[PDB]
Amino acid sequence: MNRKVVDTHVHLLLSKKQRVPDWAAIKRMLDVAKVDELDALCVTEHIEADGYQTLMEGLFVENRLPGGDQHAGRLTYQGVAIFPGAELELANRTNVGVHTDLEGLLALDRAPGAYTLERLHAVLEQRGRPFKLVAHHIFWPGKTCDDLQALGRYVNAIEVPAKDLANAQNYVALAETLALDTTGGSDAHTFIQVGACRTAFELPGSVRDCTAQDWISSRQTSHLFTAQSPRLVVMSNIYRQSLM
Ligand SMILES: [Fe+2]
Ligand SMILES: [Fe+2]
Repeated sequence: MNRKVVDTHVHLLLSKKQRVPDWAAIKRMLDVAKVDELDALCVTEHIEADGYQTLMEGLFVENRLPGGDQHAGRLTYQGVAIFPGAELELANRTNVGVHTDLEGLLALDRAPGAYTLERLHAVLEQRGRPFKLVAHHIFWPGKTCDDLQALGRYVNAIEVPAKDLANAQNYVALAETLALDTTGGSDAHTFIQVGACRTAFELPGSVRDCTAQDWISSRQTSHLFTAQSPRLVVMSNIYRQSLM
């Protein structure tokens, strides 16, 4: 088998109240992704973010990322691919990672809680375009699910979140119960946390760069962390506290 590693949950905006992408801060995050030997990053920015539209067009449309490289509609930074995505807050207040082509992502309702899981799935199924849905940090307080039965119908993977690794067993056990794949995502909002949990998957055929579509279509995915992962999350928290 051949193997890619991707942080499937990354925020390139520090907060949803940020108007303009801070390119210097983004660069810090990609530098760390390079050091930490990630193959790719999924930008699951909060769709309701003030700066979501500017961020997404800036990255993938207006090619405005300093140091960014765009070949055949694929955005790399020093070899590290950058895949478009969105994090949505659903009607029951859970979070889902949405991985699809940029056209779809820009066409979704952006109001917090605008979709149920059922409707999100229907609307994406309605398009004739590949997509992947990931249940984010499903045991996190304020983000728990009242219907884990329906989750299994509509979602493709359970995320093992970097920020909740002390409880990783629960996420793995839930994925097993539902016969779903797992992902690892960091939910990094700063350079410090990127890659703290990551996703491994096999790409069929010859060694090549992973595309967004290759990730979307991948199955049998799993998560990866280290004993030093929790520390990344704590240091990222201290850093955010210092900025206030
Ligand atoms: Fe956030
Ligand atoms: Fe997130």
